[PDB]
Amino acid sequence: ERVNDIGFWKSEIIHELDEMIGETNALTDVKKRLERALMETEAPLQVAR
Amino acid sequence: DAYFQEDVPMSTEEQYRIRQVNIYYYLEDDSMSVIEPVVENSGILQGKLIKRQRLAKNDRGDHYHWKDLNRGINITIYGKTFRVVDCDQFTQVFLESQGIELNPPEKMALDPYTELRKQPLRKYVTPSDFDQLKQFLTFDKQVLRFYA
Amino acid sequence: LKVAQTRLDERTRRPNIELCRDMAQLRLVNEVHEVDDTIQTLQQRLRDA
Amino acid sequence: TRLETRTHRPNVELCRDVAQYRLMKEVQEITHNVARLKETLAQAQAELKGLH
Amino acid sequence: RFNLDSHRSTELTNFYQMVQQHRKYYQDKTGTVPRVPYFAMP
Amino acid sequence: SEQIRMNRSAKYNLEKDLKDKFVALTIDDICFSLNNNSPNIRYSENAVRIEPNSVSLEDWLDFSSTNVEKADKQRNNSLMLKALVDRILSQTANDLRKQCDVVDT
Amino acid sequence: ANRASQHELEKDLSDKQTAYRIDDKCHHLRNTSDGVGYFRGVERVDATVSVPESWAKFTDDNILRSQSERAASAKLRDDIENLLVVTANEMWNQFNKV
Amino acid sequence: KSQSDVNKKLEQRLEEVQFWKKELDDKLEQLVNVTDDLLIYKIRLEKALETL
Repeated sequence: ERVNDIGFWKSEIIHELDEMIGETNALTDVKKRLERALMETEAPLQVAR
Repeated sequence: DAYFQEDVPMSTEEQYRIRQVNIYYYLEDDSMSVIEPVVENSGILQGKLIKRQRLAKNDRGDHYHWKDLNRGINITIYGKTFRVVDCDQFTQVFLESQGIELNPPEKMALDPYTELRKQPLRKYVTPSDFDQLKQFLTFDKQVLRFYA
Repeated sequence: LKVAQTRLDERTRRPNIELCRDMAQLRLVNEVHEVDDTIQTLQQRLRDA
Repeated sequence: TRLETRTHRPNVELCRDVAQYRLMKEVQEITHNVARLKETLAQAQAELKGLH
Repeated sequence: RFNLDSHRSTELTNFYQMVQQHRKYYQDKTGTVPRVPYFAMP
Repeated sequence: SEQIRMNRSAKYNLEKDLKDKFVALTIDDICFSLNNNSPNIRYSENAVRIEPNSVSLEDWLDFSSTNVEKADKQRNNSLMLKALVDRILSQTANDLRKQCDVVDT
Repeated sequence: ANRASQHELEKDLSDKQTAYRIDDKCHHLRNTSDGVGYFRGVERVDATVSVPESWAKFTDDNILRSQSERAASAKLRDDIENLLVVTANEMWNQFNKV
Repeated sequence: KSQSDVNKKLEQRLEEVQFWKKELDDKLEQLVNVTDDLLIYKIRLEKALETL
């Protein structure tokens, strides 16, 4: 019974780590696109100036 | 490791001897030898006691073999009964490999002659620095008052 | 007696941060103490015999 | 890391099997893919210079 | 059988036959049979 | 006593096999537990080289089957020695009983 | 913050595998299994630092912390997205006006 | 795909070694049981030789 409980909590923490990894990758991609757009918004300022 | 005890008639105060012995057993020929290591101030001729030979365990003519050797067992060779008390580290891993549990180890008895010949230690343990000078320098002007 | 002792020892070698009591550690303690106490019953019966 | 920890095995259990050769194939495959990516990167840099 | 130790099996059956020979020797009556040399104390 | 010694030697060989099989289990479980993103994953200096001490799968299988074969052989020999010893005891008991009865008569 | 939470989760994961391995191997033993020896008074020595309730509470607190952090990550991602679309619309409209 | 194939080969290796460990454990069980019966018979021989 003891080893069954330990295996159950191992399964739970594995699933938790997996979804955390996916969320971190998604926000990293969103941050990369945000920085790309921030670098791209310089041109209308230059053509106006 | 081994030793064997001899009575001594004419000795002044000691009543027995203990002679430390290392017993070797050569595997390639099943030949056994007995050597006593040298002690400094013992007057006995010390060194090889038994030449490398095949020693007979029986009056029929059977020789010693490595299965009969263990700890804590008397071994009789040429009218002398050696008491094996300890084994080498290479022997200890060898006998369990062949299928023999070695006996639990014991201690080697000491020769009373050489134990009395040990010189005393020239040493002394230093005294503590808590004197009438040290007490006066730390507990001055401190008294305890008790009503009674 | 020997198997209970070696199981209890190698499971009290458990990690650093997570050493956990349960219903089974007390079971092992009770078993070892019980066998150690009840070998004396057989030794006393041997003396009587 | 897998090769390093499979090296630390007992004397008789050092067994050359399907997994070991698969690891040795995977390492060379990864190195070849990295080299292909590097040469494509160099071509992209030169073409950026042409666009400029 | 494939899993036979022939040397040890021959040793054990020769020991049994020699035991029976020693038994016949110590249950002899006329003294005709010989003595087995192995079953002797040194 | 000699047969007991041989059985103990076979037991020692089996124990020596098990104590390395467990280390194999631990190493292979560490191997299978790895993933892409875990702490303490590092390059090895001068990797992808096969050690000279490596053996083959056929030799490993032969070693395991040989050890099992030897242990089963020793078990069978000890069993038929047990039967032999039982018969020796029966012989001696019956012989002594018959002799005592004859002497009393 | 996500990297710190991932590090804590991975450490708890590794401790979980070590505990599972010790528990399973000590369970697998029988009477004649190897490694047996004399006792050094290990019966009275108890060095347990946790109870099952505290252990489950520790693991559940880690799980709930990671879940709340995931929710914060999702709302931050949505805020970045709507910021981006709003700014693009503003730029396009002002360029047309000029 | 290479990572998945490596994992499958490692799983097969683990299964093989587990099976052989189980067989060796069963053989050890039978051998030690026969050994204890041999010591029982040796003690019976000792008591017979003593009472003779």
